[PDB]
Formats: sequence, C-alpha cells, structure tokens
Amino acid sequence: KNVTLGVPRLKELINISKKPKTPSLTVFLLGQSARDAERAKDILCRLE
Amino acid sequence: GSARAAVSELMQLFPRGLFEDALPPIVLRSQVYSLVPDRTVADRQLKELQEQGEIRIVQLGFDLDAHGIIFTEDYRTRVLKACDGRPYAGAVQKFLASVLPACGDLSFQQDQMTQTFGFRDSEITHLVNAGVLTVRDAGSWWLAVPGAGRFIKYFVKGRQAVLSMVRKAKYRELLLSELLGRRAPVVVRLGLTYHVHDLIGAQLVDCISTTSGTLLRLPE
DNA sequence: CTAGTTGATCTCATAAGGAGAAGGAGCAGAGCGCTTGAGC
Repeated sequence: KNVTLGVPRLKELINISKKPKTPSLTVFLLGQSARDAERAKDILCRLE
Repeated sequence: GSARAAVSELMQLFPRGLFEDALPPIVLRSQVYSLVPDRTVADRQLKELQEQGEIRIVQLGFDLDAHGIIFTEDYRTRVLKACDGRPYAGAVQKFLASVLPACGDLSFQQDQMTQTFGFRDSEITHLVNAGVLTVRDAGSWWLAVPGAGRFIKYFVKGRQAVLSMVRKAKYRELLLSELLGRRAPVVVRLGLTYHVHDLIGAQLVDCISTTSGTLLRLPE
C-alpha cells in the first residue's frame, strides 16, 4: 500500500498527530492462519 | 406584639451549636414581621432600639431587602474570640471600641471611616480579612458579620427547599400543623421552623386561618 | 534683612491555512433525597 514517508512523516512524528495521515496496523497471525490462505482471508473479513 | 419580644423569640430558635459558636446568632428582619402583625411599627421600634445600642442590624445579600439582626453583646463577645490570634486582630479591636458604640449606620462612607474613626488605608485590609468590612462600593461599605458565608448558603438552600415542597403539595396547599408534625427535611439544616417564618415575612405565603388550624398558600 | 533688576518660566490672548488548544451548548443519563403511596 501507500505509507507517508519523508519530511511530512518526520513532522507528523515530532508534533504528536492525533490524526495520522496514513494510520496503519501490521497484523501478524498466530496459528494455521499464518500458513494457509483461507483462514487468513477469513480473519481479514473479520477485521475489515 | 413587641419588637423587643419579637427579636427574642427568633433568637431562641437559632441553632446555636450548629455553627460551633463562631457565627453570632443571626435573625432576619423578614421573620421579625411574622410575630408582629403591624410591620409599619416593627421598623419604628427596632429603629430607636437600634440607636439604643442593644441591637445590630446587618445588611445581607441574598435579596435586596436582606437585613439581618445580630445581638450587640453577642456581636462584641464573638469578634474577639475570632479576631484574637490573627494578624487582623489589631485594628479590629479599635473598630470595636470606637466605631460600634459611636455609630449605627448600616454602611460607612470613605471620608466617614477615615476621618471620624481615624482609620488609615493599610489596616483597612485587616477588617476585610475576616468579615468586618464588606464592599458596598468604592466610597462606602456595609458592616459585616464574620463567618456569614455558610449561613446564607444554607439559608438560601433552605428557602428554596421549603418553597419547592409547598408547591409540590397536592392542590398546592400544605397545613402549617403538617410542617411541625412532619420530620424536617435533611436538605435544610437551619430549622424548618426558622424558614417558615421567613416566607411569612417575605409574603411568599399567606397565613390563611381555617377550622383546621392556619394554612399557607402561594400568592394568587 | 530690603528694593530694584534680569532672566526663566508660565499663562492667556485673535485669526485555493492548519493544527491545536480553549469555552461553551445541549442533551443524556445516573443518583438520591423526597414524597407519596398503596399492596400483604
């Protein structure tokens, strides 16, 4: 995807931004979900 | 109906121990009119009895006609036991020995206080420190009673409370015998008997007599 | 100590930003002393 980078993100960091321009979550899976695809897409549906 | 008698009864009602013997027992001019039917004369008796030096009528701020009464001797005896041991205890004693027995006006002018009583412009803060000189305006100030804050807060709270329940009462009437018989509400602590006298004087209720005692109603 | 004089000194006179922080509004509900108030 697209993630803010560079001077804009550096400013966004120095002045705490209550509303990040591109907020994101890096989600890692625990069980079979991490290996197989059906369960992982299921978790995606559960989260989106 | 004697104003000397009238003021005495109210004095007895006062919850003396409730205020830890610090505030002198205040009685209102509103409840004075309750005992004495002819108000026209009640002011006249208290007027000469003011300059007679046996009463102090202090102006309060809960309404425009707020005039409280403090016993002179008790007003004296209580200020020393409150002022002494404090930085302001200095010239308040002078105020007592000079101003009180030489004047009876409810508010003192700037030129009056400074010249007639020989007061400087530095010690005047000490009287403002603990309820001795209020603030009427730039030029004048009403006489204060120390520790009057708590009283009026409970007094105003009580007046509202009694008024509210009277209105709530079915058909908007409530027999006077039904106040004394019923336990006083905990919201008002100055005494249910104390307040019912106040609305009578304030004419928020009328003492309507009937076969079943006397009744109070909101004005129509 | 007293007048007289000399300057100072004054007075009066005629005409196609933003991000954030701070205040206040309005509604929304919880709680509670109260005032009944009526079923067993």
